[PDB]
Amino acid sequence: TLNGGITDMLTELANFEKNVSQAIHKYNAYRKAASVIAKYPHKIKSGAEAKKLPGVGTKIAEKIDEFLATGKLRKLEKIRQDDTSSSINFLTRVSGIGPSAARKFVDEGIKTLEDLRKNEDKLNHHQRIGLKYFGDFEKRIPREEMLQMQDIVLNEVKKVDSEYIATVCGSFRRGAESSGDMDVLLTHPSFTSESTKQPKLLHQVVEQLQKVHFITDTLSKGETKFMGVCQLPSKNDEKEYPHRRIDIRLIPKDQYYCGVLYFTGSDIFNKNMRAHALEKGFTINEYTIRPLGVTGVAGEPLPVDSEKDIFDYIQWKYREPKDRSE
DNA sequence: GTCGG
DNA sequence: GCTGATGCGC
DNA sequence: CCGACGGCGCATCAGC
Ligand SMILES: Nc1ccn([C@H]2C[C@H](O)[C@@H](COP(=O)(O)OP(=O)(O)OP(=O)(O)O)O2)c(=O)n1
Ligand SMILES: Nc1ccn([C@H]2C[C@H](O)[C@@H](COP(=O)(O)OP(=O)(O)OP(=O)(O)O)O2)c(=O)n1
Ligand SMILES: *CC[C@H](OP(*)(=O)O)[C@H](O)COP(=O)(O)O
Ligand SMILES: [Ca+2]
Ligand SMILES: [Ca+2]
Ligand SMILES: [Ca+2]
Repeated sequence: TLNGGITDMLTELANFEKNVSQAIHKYNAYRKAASVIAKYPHKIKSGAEAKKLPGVGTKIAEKIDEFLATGKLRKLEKIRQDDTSSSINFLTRVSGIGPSAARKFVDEGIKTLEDLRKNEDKLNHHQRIGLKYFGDFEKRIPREEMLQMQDIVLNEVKKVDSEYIATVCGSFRRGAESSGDMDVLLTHPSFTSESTKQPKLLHQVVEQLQKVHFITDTLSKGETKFMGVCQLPSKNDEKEYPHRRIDIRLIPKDQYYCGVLYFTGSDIFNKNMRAHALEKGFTINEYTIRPLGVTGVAGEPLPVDSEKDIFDYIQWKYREPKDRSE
């Protein structure tokens, strides 16, 4: 990729700040800078050139000058060599181990994959599943497998109730040739912002997918959000497909557009769009767009009849899902 | 770490 | 049990 | 310089 050296440097810094320093605003600053540089259509020749971009300040310009002159960054060189950093950066790759749990495990002398497998009794349900499928969850999902997965989920949901609509969102809906996981937005007319006329609406879909051995494990489950594990069926004598992460979010049917905007992302696109909405005097979540009073108190939800209406309120030209990726 | 007031 | 904080997730 | 930085679901735990 153009400027791939710089954007990789910035992503490594972002992850260090998140996982090791526990500094969420530096994590987000580095990612916002990586994303703006990834879209810049020239090979960056200096830090001064990069610093012209919004989200690139003095300190990133200085690291770009070091990286362009030497091909490395001394700060990352040191982070790679530091045992506590290295240990924490590894443990946080396990689903369910965040920065706080990683540091606590390193304190207890639990620092390698072999230490985790010796200590399953010290992991919660989520972490145990994270560890079981550590390699599988590393692997990306080809679009060809995502289409197979779509066909199973859409067909099994129709078997439960023809009135469900299931939409595959995330990087898949942005047209990606591969996905990190599957994200399914679910609506049913019985669940609106005015009423739940039927219990178990998410549960009955989870149950059906478990029944046909598509959903294999559960990391977390409530009334509106499932987070778990799924797997494609394989043929006679064939190697099994890797286990995959799946998220299902049940959104009130009348708030589909806000919900599909949220679930389509990217996450960096959502942060950028929601920060732009605040500048314009609105707040966006997965349900509504609301004005802000001078007070900073959100007013009543605004009428939304398309994704594009949300862009119109905040005076952005529409971006098709494919133009919302980094 | 960066930006805008 | 409930409520609010925090961790980890989307 | 300095306040703000997106917004929210589920799991877990402390205090009552
Ligand atoms: N911090 C986050 C994480 C995610 N999301 C939203 C936008 C994402 O598009 C969607 C699903 O999140 P994923 O982490 O599954 O991301 P993607 O599907 O975009 O990418 P990948 O290909 O890695 O799954 O949820 C968000 O708004 N804020
Ligand atoms: N041990 C510490 C360190 C810092 N602080 C507070 C004081 C400041 O509000 C901020 C950090 O102060 P610094 O010395 O880092 O620099 P400032 O930015 O406060 O300096 P100035 O006010 O000159 O900008 O956190 C604190 O209460 N206790
Ligand atoms: C990258 C340089 C750092 O920018 P931020 O406020 O995280 C600072 O200049 C501190 O330098 P460090 O000694 O590299 O952390
Ligand atoms: Ca995804
Ligand atoms: Ca996901
Ligand atoms: Ca949200």
